[PDB]
Amino acid sequence: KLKLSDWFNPFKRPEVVTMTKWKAPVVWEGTYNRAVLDNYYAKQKITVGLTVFAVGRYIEHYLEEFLTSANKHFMVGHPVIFYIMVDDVSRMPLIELGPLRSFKVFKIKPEISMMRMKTIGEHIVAHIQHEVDFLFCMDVDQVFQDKFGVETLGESVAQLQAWWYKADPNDFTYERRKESAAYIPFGEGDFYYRAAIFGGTPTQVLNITQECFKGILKDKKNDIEAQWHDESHLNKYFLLNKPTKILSPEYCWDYHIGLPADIKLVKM
Repeated sequence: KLKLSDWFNPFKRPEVVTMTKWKAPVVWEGTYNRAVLDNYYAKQKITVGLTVFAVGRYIEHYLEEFLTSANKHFMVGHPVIFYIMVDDVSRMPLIELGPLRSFKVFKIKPEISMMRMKTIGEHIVAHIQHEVDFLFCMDVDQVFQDKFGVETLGESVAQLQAWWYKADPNDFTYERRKESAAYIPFGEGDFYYRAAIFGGTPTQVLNITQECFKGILKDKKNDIEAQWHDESHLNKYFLLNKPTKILSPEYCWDYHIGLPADIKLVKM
């Protein structure tokens, strides 16, 4: 019986959001008790999955930085399977993994980013749902800078792009054309999440992906194409299906200093 008060204490970061209306916590540095959490999840023997996609140019410029740092910082102290989806199984490096880590590489027709939603679901059903309790999907052009632990585990986990204080939903770059499924009306929405990271339990992540791919399809099948590809649909999704856990910007930062705990370099 894990109480939100066993590992989380919102009063540790007053200047930021730590609780969303639907009572879901917003994880920022110093608000989580990872030691408590490691004790907890260890008694259940959980395994965390991470699916990264690298195609063409990305494999040479990023796949390795990802895996290397993911190995040193991702869910350390827990079994973790790394799911590598690439278009060319030979350009992909094989770094040495540490205790409790393993990978599984798959070849994918480099037929786009939106089409990734489909493959991700296909595998959750095919095998991921059986091998891990939670799953995180990330952009390859990222680098972990510090421990990204179980304090990020959740049923439905979303990444905040940024934050301020009451932000006016009108200035979020949601999809505004009503002909799109990613459509979010002005003066509405809670936060603007990054597609660069998002996770949850295989079942939940299958709904996230299955839901987006369908929406992406509709717009594909209507000549329209949502503003920020995946990010549009994904932000439309956490609007209808409020995530159960939100990670602060300190878990997918664009720049490089402060306490990032993971950085999005996105093509240098």
